[PDB]
Amino acid sequence: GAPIHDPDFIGGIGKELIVDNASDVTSFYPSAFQEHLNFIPAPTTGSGCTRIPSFDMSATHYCYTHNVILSGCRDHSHSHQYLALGVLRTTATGRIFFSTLRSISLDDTQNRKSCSVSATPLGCDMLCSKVTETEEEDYNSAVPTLMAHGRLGFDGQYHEKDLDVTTLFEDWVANYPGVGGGSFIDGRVWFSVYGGLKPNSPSDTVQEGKYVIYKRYNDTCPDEQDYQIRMAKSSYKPGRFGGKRIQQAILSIKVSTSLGEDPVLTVPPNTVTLMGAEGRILTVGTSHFLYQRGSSYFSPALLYPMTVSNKTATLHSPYTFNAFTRPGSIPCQASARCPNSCVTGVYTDPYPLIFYRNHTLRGVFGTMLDSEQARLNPASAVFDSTSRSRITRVSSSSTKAAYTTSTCFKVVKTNKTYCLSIAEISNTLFGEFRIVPLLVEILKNDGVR
Amino acid sequence: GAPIHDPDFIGGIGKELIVDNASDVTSFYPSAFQEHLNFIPAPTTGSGCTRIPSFDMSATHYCYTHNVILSGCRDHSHSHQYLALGVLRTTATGRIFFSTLRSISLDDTQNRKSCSVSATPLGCDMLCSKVTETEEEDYNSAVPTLMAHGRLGFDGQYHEKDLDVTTLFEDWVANYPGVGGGSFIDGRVWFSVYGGLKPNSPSDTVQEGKYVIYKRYNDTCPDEQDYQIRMAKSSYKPGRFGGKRIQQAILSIKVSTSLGEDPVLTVPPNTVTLMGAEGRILTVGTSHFLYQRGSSYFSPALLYPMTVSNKTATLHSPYTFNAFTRPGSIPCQASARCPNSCVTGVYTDPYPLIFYRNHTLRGVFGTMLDSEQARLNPASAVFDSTSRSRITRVSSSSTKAAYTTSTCFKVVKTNKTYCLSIAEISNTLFGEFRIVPLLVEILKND
Ligand SMILES: CC(=O)N[C@H]1[C@H]([C@H](O)[C@H](O)CO)O[C@](O)(C(=O)O)C[C@@H]1O
Ligand SMILES: CC(=O)N[C@H]1[C@H]([C@H](O)[C@H](O)CO)O[C@](O)(C(=O)O)C[C@@H]1O
Ligand SMILES: CC(=O)N[C@@H]1[C@@H](O)[C@H](O)[C@@H](CO)O[C@@H]1O
Ligand SMILES: CC(=O)N[C@@H]1[C@@H](O)[C@H](O)[C@@H](CO)O[C@@H]1O
Ligand SMILES: CC(=O)N[C@@H]1[C@@H](O)[C@H](O)[C@@H](CO)O[C@H]1O
Ligand SMILES: *[C@@H]1O[C@H](CO)[C@@H](O)[C@H](O)[C@H]1NC(C)=O
Ligand SMILES: *[C@@H]1O[C@H](CO)[C@@H](O)[C@H](O)[C@H]1NC(C)=O
Ligand SMILES: [Ca+2]
Ligand SMILES: [Ca+2]
Repeated sequence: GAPIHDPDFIGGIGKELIVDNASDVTSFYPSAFQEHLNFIPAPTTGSGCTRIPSFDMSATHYCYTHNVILSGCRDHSHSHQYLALGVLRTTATGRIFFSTLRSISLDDTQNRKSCSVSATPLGCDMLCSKVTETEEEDYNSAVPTLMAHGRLGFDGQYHEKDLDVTTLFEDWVANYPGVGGGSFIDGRVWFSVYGGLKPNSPSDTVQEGKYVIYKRYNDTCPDEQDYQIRMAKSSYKPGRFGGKRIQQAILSIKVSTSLGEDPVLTVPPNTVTLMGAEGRILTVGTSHFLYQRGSSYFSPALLYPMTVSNKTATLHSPYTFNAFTRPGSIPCQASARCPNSCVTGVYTDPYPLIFYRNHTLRGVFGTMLDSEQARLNPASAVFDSTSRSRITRVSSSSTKAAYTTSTCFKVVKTNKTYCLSIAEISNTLFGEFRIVPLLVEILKNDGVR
Repeated sequence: GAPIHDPDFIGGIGKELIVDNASDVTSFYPSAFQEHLNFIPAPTTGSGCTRIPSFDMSATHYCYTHNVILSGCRDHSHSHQYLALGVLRTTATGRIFFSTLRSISLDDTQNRKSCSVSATPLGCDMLCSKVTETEEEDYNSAVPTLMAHGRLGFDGQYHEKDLDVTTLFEDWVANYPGVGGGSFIDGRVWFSVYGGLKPNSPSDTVQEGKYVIYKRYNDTCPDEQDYQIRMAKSSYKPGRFGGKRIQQAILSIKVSTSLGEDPVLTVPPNTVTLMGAEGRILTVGTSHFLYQRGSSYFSPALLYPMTVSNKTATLHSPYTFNAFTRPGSIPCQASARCPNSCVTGVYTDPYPLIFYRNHTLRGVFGTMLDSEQARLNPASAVFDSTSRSRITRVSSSSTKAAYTTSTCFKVVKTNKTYCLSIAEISNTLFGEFRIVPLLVEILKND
């Protein structure tokens, strides 16, 4: 009942779970979906949905949030944001369960969207955008998107303060949290953000001519160099949003009793980051990572190493997991290998699981959508730079998915590793999308070699 | 003031759809699920369910009803009944859709259960039982189960009258509507009913020793006759309800502005009917049928021809569709071939579809649970006495199902035949049971 993970988990949260230098990475694999957790509420109505999940867990507690629609699941409809603070516990038999300490349903008149959450010492910090217009309409409006920093504390109270986006995002026409969780580092909470830049603004101008090409493993693009460069450059300005540059950014905010205190926006050079997209900032062991959704031409899961310098951050060449692809519209489908202009893909994050002894990330766990173009066929597996382990299908090849966010941990008492995969899924005819949490133990076949 | 279906369906409701004496019956088959109709409301909550569907459609309108549970789907928790009146329509494109014109959610303190609906000239008639105890407790309770006759009129108003069960069901310890739809015939509404009889009552005395054995096509039971007869006789008094005779019956009520007017309960002899169970009264063309759920040892889908005369009914030797089996617990599983005592099975009705020129029925459409023992794998198809056509699986093999009820009709304009299949189904990670309407066109390999 204590407001902290039960003793069995103490010391098994947020660290490098598996450190192997010999044993092959893909030798580890997910077992069957165990104890179907019930900490995530079902939709309030039978005709509504729960969508856009965000999750983050510290050494003492976890934070979770999702958006609820009462009728249908159309983005152009009123919504309510559900937010919860909880901890990991075990029953007398050892059964793992996520216990909620506090939760709140923000049912006011504000229209919060694309919210990300982070577990901080003060509770559960949330970054949301507040809008009344459509996304395409947002990028059409020169002014930035309103954003707010909120927090559900251990005392159950929720507080929030709107950020001064006029100045904070002066060079932006649209800006949203990346949905994936944020991370607490050196007294500040760090959230991945993305949106569009005001053409010719100081921020835009500094990105002119900047781009980067990430190639697939053992599958080079046939297009001529001059062509790829031309297309790579154009990937930052897709036709979907009228040519505005879609930019990746990182927002850090001081964690204290004053919400929204001293926000600082960092915009990495596009010679490192690809087109802006939904994302997540996470800390595993002593390393920090920024996951970026493959909304552009690059299909394999990206994990940009992230370093912190006071109130700002720096991203380095990303880790890539070639087999951990995502579905997308042509010419940016899962098998794509050439630079192109598109706004597709889906959020399916990879969680750092296996590392070398020198702390270099080697393998990750995640629930990919095993499909070429359509958003369907969710499947959990362990991935390394080029391969995929034995998989565990979430349901059927028909199952539709919109988001999957995974976080792994260890039960020190039994020394077993588990991975939680939260997925917004739906069946061809069982209603709208709804968020479902799944747990799997990470196994290792020894009778193999 | 029946709103009437669009002129495209006129003459295409409640008639013999396919008349053929040459073509192999199973040469006709369902196409892919043409559409996902929206006329059936989803559960009110994300953690609740909608269950026990009933449907019936007459020449001018259709009637539909289902039970709603707020939390979970435990057949015990408090529940409200949803009832609707609507009509068939088509968009300019010719897209078929069911339009609900009137509906009501009965949310009072009374627990209506196992309700059946019927489309009458005055609207939508509903027969329900009202209970304050489990089924087991009811059967152990000497007094009859309360029942009411209600109606949702074209004007949107709902009126209901409790029947005098103390007299009407004096020989019964428990009684419920068959869930399947009822039918309007000769000025009255007819509902299949089932329950248990009071031992030694007049109704029970007349059934004493009566039984009937229906055999599976080319799958003869090896048991010695003496043994088969003894098992058949005991199948009417299964252990599940303490040896009470589970009886099949039919209740007809005069359709008028006065609900529950002049009720008459017919109890067919058990030399014709098997153990009482859920069922439906259907009318196709000038013929009437009683579908009886295979809750006993007989697996193939049953359709007892039904004729009526002055408030009472008479059932005859049934049509049986050997490939249209249903899952059941052993020893009464889908493949069972011998008389046995059990209370299992599931409601999956067959709709009369293909007839001979002489009006004898030869083929039906239905969504069976393509399983041996577990209630899983709903699949639609056309069936004749021995075979099954190409099928159209509803979802996955692991999909659970609790009821399927089908009704077919024709779009006279395009002369195409379609079948509506309503099914209560659920899939592992997507929540409790939910009733979903499916529509398929009937095609032919010729
Ligand atoms: C603020 C916003 O509109 N978020 C939406 C994003 C963006 O439209 C997309 O990232 C722009 O490229 O797409 C989704 O994640 C998606 O496709 O499932 C739904 C989400 O609600
Ligand atoms: C009145 C009643 O209890 N009806 C119930 C029937 C009866 O139990 C059975 O037909 C006769 O005993 O079983 C179900 O169809 C079932 O299999 O789940 C549920 C339904 O609610
Ligand atoms: C297996 C592996 O990763 N080897 C790398 C090598 O590719 C890289 O060139 C070198 C320099 O950093 O570091 C390691 O040796
Ligand atoms: C194959 C076939 O239909 N044979 C029919 C039979 O079904 C029917 O009962 C009988 C009437 O006496 O006439 C024929 O024998
Ligand atoms: C579908 C089927 O099996 N039909 C056969 C039939 O061809 C055969 O003439 C008869 C002999 O008794 O046995 C039936 O079972
Ligand atoms: C860790 O060891 C691997 C072994 O190949 C090597 O590739 C990698 O560069 C090393 N990383 C560090 C930080 O030493
Ligand atoms: C219709 O024809 C079939 C087959 O010829 C026959 O078995 C059946 O008895 C006929 N029905 C009537 C009412 O004559
Ligand atoms: Ca704007
Ligand atoms: Ca009783």
